[PDB]
Amino acid sequence: TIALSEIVSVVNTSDGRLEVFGVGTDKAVWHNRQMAPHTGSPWSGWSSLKGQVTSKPVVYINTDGRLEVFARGTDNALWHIWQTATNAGWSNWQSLGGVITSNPAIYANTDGRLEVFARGADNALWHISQTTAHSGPWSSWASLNGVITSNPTVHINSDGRLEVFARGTDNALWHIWQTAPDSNLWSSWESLNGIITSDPVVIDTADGRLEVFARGADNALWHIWQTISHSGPWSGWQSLNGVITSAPAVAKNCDNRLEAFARGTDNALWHTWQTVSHSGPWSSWQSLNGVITSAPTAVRDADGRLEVFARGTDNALWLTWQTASSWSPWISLGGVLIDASAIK
Amino acid sequence: TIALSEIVSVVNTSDGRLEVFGVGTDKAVWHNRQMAPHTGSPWSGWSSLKGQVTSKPVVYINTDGRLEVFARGTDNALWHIWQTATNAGWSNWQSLGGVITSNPAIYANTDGRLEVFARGADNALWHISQTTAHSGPWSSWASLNGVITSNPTVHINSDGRLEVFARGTDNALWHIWQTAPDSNLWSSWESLNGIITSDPVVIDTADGRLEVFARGADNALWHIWQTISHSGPWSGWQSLNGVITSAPAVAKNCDNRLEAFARGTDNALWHTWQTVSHSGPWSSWQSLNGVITSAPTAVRDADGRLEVFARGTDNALWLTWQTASSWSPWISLGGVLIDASAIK
Ligand SMILES: OC[C@H]1O[C@@H](O)[C@H](O)[C@@H](O)[C@@H]1O
Ligand SMILES: OC[C@H]1O[C@@H](O)[C@H](O)[C@@H](O)[C@@H]1O
Ligand SMILES: OC[C@H]1O[C@@H](O)[C@H](O)[C@@H](O)[C@@H]1O
Ligand SMILES: OC[C@H]1O[C@@H](O)[C@H](O)[C@@H](O)[C@@H]1O
Ligand SMILES: OC[C@H]1O[C@@H](O)[C@H](O)[C@@H](O)[C@@H]1O
Ligand SMILES: OC[C@H]1O[C@@H](O)[C@H](O)[C@@H](O)[C@@H]1O
Ligand SMILES: OC[C@H]1O[C@@H](O)[C@H](O)[C@@H](O)[C@@H]1O
Ligand SMILES: OC[C@H]1O[C@@H](O)[C@H](O)[C@@H](O)[C@@H]1O
Ligand SMILES: [Cl-]
Ligand SMILES: [Cl-]
Ligand SMILES: [Cl-]
Ligand SMILES: [Cl-]
Ligand SMILES: [Cl-]
Ligand SMILES: [Cl-]
Ligand SMILES: [Cl-]
Ligand SMILES: [Cl-]
Ligand SMILES: [Cl-]
Ligand SMILES: [Cl-]
Ligand SMILES: [Cl-]
Ligand SMILES: [Cl-]
Ligand SMILES: [Cl-]
Ligand SMILES: [Cl-]
Ligand code: NA
Ligand code: NA
Ligand code: NA
Ligand code: NA
Ligand code: NA
Ligand code: NA
Ligand code: NA
Ligand code: NA
Repeated sequence: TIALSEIVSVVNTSDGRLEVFGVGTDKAVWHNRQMAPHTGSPWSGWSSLKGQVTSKPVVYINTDGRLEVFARGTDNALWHIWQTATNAGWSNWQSLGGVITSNPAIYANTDGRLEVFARGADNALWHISQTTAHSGPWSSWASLNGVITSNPTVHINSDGRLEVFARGTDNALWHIWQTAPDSNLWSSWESLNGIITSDPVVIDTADGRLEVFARGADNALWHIWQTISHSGPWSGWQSLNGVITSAPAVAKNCDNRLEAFARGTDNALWHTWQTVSHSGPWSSWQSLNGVITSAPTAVRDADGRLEVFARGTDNALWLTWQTASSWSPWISLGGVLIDASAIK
Repeated sequence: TIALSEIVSVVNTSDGRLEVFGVGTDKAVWHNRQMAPHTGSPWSGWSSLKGQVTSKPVVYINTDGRLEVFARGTDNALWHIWQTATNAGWSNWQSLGGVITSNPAIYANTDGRLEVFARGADNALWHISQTTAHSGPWSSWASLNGVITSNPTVHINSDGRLEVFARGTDNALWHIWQTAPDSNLWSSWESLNGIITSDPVVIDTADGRLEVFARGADNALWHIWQTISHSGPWSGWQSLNGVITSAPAVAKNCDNRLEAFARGTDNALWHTWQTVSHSGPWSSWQSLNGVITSAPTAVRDADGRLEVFARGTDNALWLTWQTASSWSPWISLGGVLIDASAIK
């Protein structure tokens, strides 16, 4: 098992609007979007992109600005749907085949080719890519091996190499990296040790270091980072303390200060942040209240403010954001969302 | 003629450091870089990358994080030098041939291929590109036609199409765009009218609109913008007032508020900014003092603060940056910089 998952995927569109993707009780993908590129914008309300998903749906922006959503189908194949034009209409759901046993994890190579990673029926990591920038056709599936017990997460290093993180059978954090940008040449799997009890989340620091966050065996928030830009060694695991009852979410403030969010034991949203400057000391854990039934999902909007989404007791999606002084009261975006995570 | 030019090219490196490129009295390219990814970092001091340039040297970051500098040679060919590895050492200067009669203008296509634009001996716009992402070999040269009387500037639209801006023989602002990302298919040249007396500068708004700034016939700062994301019509020319004695520079605050900088009649640095939120009303023009002998160069650092560089009366490069309350006193980074602009 893993800590309670994020229930939505969110992106900041090519025109600076937040757009959020979730799953309804009938297993269709629904989306909600800001009308205007500003904190506290009115929302569309939930509309259906249809489909029948058995994973968290994961949105990623092509290098031409077209959103593309990836999800496991009821046949355990990887399916996707894409905007036919930037912030315009959507394709039908189409199958990329395979058999996957995790949520998909997506990143753009330096050459604009999306690459998708997912656990397979053999519990190894598999991958498939666009063959040219933001375009089909897609490559054949292949495996990067390993034995995976969490959803994987991919990021890009500051030198353009993709790097993937996942829990192993020993509950350690393991990773594998491209040896060159845009490559099908990968390293061996290596262990970053620790004991993690959530999916890992990964982000790039202002200074081009990958930093991974995960819940520990003691239900504290732990993190580990590249000690120098796009390079080993890693820092070794450090505790940010707290007692968390969901996966953590991480985002960057517009001054690049990292900020971590998670559900506490009182089922409120809690957060801790780098103080003063990026890579500065972490704050005490503080409450943003609410009563939430999912991990929080954190994103920086077009005004450079963090906005956090979480499911409420009513299964609606609720929203709170940074203000000059503190954070807004929670407001409901309605809907009825389920946790469709392929790994729980 | 055009308003007094920016004398340096600056970028925020893949590891969050400012790195600035200028020209010395013996026509070599020199660079200065922050040691640390923070406002008020110590600087390297100026070191020579050698070469013999007859244009402003223009740095651009490859999609793999490697800096690449472009400049006209004494043979009027396009030359370049690149990092052999991200924030590591440099190649020798190598020729991409051609005959150019402007500073080069560079952008990355959505597919990671750098594309360089420059005026030719026929006064038309010419272009050359990497044939694969962040890699040689380079394409053949070809022309996009037009008749150009300023340095050109290129940007990317929020749908991935490159768009180039330049003054024409009628002193109007003209532009041309790719009809598809990564394409060799371009529009015809179209006039955005006006009368401009500086090089144009172009930036993308938080909400994915191109916005162009230029000095007008009345020596005020004027701007014009796409009315909707990656689309016409344009707004028509609007004055931001002021009386400026250099080209303007533009940068985005970390909340995406646009801020414009230019030399005033008192030879001090002046600025005007969007107030409250991105796309909000523009402020009064305010002084940041100094006595400057170049256009200012503005960049957002890894702490999300604007830093502005300008040549002083001593021909040293000086620097002032945003603080919580206002702006820092000017400090000198030394050196002896010339305006090597291929168009003056
Ligand atoms: O280029 C438009 C779209 O074409 C489809 O064939 C691909 O499967 C998508 O991944 C791509 O975004
Ligand atoms: O070679 C670069 C790679 O080196 C390894 O030692 C690190 O653990 C990776 O995170 C890094 O991407
Ligand atoms: O530079 C080292 C710093 O890196 C940051 O990314 C971490 O969150 C800090 O905890 C750490 O002290
Ligand atoms: O602005 C600095 C920090 O101050 C705290 O009071 C806010 O709640 C954080 O979300 C923010 O990152
Ligand atoms: O790929 C490394 C470098 O190779 C050279 O051949 C190209 O001319 C450069 O533009 C490129 O950055
Ligand atoms: O077709 C898209 C293009 O349309 C033109 O009308 C606009 O002037 C361009 O700025 C835009 O890139
Ligand atoms: O949305 C319209 C606004 O766009 C901004 O990018 C301009 O700088 C403003 O002057 C304009 O009012
Ligand atoms: O922070 C809002 C604005 O306030 C002014 O006082 C600063 O000098 C500007 O540079 C800044 O964009
Ligand atoms: Cl549904
Ligand atoms: Cl379709
Ligand atoms: Cl469909
Ligand atoms: Cl392996
Ligand atoms: Cl728990
Ligand atoms: Cl943004
Ligand atoms: Cl559920
Ligand atoms: Cl020199
Ligand atoms: Cl070389
Ligand atoms: Cl050389
Ligand atoms: Cl034409
Ligand atoms: Cl003047
Ligand atoms: Cl930055
Ligand atoms: Cl000079
Ligand atoms: Na955006
Ligand atoms: Na890559
Ligand atoms: Na990721
Ligand atoms: Na996740
Ligand atoms: Na950077
Ligand atoms: Na392009
Ligand atoms: Na440009
Ligand atoms: Na310029």
